[PDB]
Amino acid sequence: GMTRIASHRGGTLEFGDSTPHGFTATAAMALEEVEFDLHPTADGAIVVHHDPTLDATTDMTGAIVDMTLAKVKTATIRYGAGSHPMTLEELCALYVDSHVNFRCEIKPGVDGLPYEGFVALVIAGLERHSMLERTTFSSFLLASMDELWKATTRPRLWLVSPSVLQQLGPGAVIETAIAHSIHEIGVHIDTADAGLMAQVQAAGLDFGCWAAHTPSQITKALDLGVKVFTTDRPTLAIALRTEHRMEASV
Ligand SMILES: [Cl-]
Ligand SMILES: [Mg+2]
Repeated sequence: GMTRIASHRGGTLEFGDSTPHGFTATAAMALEEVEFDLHPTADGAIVVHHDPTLDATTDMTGAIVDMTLAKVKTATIRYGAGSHPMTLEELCALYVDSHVNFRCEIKPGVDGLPYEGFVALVIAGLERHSMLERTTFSSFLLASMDELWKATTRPRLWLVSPSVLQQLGPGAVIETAIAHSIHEIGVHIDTADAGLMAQVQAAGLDFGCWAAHTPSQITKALDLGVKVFTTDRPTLAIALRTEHRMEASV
C-alpha cells in the first residue's frame, strides 16, 4: 500500500512558513499533496496562513479577519526573503499545471470558534479557480467537519490532537468519527503506533499522520504504512520514501 507525502505549509523548515518559495518549490516535487491553512480577511478575501494572527511568522501583528487584504499584504514573512502572505487565488495559480493536489485545513479564529460562512467562501474560491476537484479538506474542529459534510462531496479528514486522543481515548475517537460520517482521521506521528492504526482500520477508517518532521518520524510513518503524512521536510521525506521503497522490493 502506498504512503502519500504532503508538504506542510509548503515545507516550513526548508522554505519558511506558507511562503511563495515553498509553495512553488513544492508544486515541482515528486510528492502528492501540499498542505495549507486559510483565513478570511475583513474585506472578504482568503489568505493562506497558519495562525489566525500575523504575529508568529511575520513582522506585523493582529487578527487576519480584522484586517483588509491590503494590510495583510504589507506583512513580510519571516525567513521568506521579503515575500508577503498569499491569497488562495495566487496559490491556485501555482498548482494549475502541477500534479500535486491540495490538502486544505479549515482553522478557527482567535477565539477558537469557526469563522461563520467561511467553508462556503473557501469552496466557492476553489471552484472559481478549478481546484475543488483536486482538494481534500481537513480540520481539528468537528463543527467544521460537519459543515464540510453538508457542503462538499470532496474527501474530508478529521485531525485528532494528542489531547483529544488521550482524553477521549481511541475507542471514543473512533465512535465520534463514525457518528459524524468521517472516513479518515489524522493523528500526530508521535501518538501513532501499530495498535492504534489497527484499531482505526478495523473500524473501517483510513489512518494517517501529521507533524512528521524528522527522519525517525518520517521513517516511522513509512514503516507503519500510513495513508499519508504531512511534513515540514518534504525533500527529506521524498528521499527517505524512495529508499524505503527500494528496501521493500529487496
Ligand atoms: Cl509508497
Ligand atoms: Mg495545517
